[PDB]
Amino acid sequence: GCGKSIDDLEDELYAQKLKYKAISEELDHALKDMTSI
Amino acid sequence: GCGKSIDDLEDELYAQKLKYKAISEELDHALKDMTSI
Repeated sequence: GCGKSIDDLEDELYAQKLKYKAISEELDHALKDMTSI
Repeated sequence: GCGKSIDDLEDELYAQKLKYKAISEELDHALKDMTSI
């Protein structure tokens, strides 16, 4: 075992990862779209 | 934190959470602050 719920951890984690990259991207792109005025 | 490499998991997790909301907001605000320049 781990301690409580590690499984759901890796799950929510991985998801948070793809969300962290999708967000980080959409973010940089969100600003890139506006270019450095 | 389990007993392998979950620690960094829970860390990156909770971080990804506060970072997810901090990014989401900082993002919207990042653009809101930018506005159609």
